[PDB]
Amino acid sequence: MEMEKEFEQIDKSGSWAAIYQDIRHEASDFPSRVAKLPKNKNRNRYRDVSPFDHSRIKLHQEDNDYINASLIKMEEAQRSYILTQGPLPNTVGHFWEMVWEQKSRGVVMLNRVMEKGSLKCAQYWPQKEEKEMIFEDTNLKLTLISEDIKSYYTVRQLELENLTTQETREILHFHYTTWPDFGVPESPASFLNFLFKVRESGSLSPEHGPVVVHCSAGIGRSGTFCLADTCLLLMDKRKDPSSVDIKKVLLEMRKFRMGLIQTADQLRFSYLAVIEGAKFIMGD
Ligand SMILES: Cn1ccc(C(=O)NC[C@@H]2CCCO2)n1
Repeated sequence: MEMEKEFEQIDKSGSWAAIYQDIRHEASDFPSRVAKLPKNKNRNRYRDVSPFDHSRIKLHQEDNDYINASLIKMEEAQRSYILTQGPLPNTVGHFWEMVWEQKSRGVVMLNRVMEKGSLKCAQYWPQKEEKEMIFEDTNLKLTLISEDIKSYYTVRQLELENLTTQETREILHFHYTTWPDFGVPESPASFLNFLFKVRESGSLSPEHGPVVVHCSAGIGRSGTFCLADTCLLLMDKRKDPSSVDIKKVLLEMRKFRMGLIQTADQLRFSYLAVIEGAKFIMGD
């Protein structure tokens, strides 16, 4: 079926939970043996969210190459993304090592450091220009260059220096700051505006390594971001945009990381975002 009318048909019939459970039943199951080794217990935030062995990002280190991160490679859309958990106190150096080694331009952050009164990820970037951060375990230095605070999101320019080689690179930090503590946003308008700002920066384009995207577990909000982006790109590329099937795209992405889209409310919000976004791309 088309999307917008499949949408109203699920709303009127109140069957979002049944649609979402079907997705969960059909989703791929692949091994994640490296994630479950005892030496990696303090590298995982949640015991039930792990990267598959076949698609995990490897650190360029011979001691321990493990990070909770996955490469999502979308062949028809010609986009790639790295989806990862929010960094932990003992993985902030690994996080920036990955950004460096994979040649990423942008980092997309969809959570606040504290939500619901608990810590959802480490404070992994510097908050003042004159107070830089050094990660001694991976030999990297990180400096805040500029910060632009808007009503729904903040963009930061950061400098990452590889202290072994003295090479430097500019990294863009796109921080969506207004996702509610419970539920999903009422309108997708600010989330779509944010996606378009990431796109306009070059961070999603083939001349750079894959964008790094995270929330707390790296599957819920993060899944919504890449699902909406890929669906809108396919609607631009194909002769028949109504052929894009958001449930099929989601199952394809779940071949590369488990659990993408965590609730039936997140699934409905993804439909809403793609539907509204497709009207803005053209004219109306
Ligand atoms: C981004 N884009 C390019 C073409 C289309 C498109 O025509 N989509 C058809 C409908 C409108 C809402 C749901 O899909 N969208």
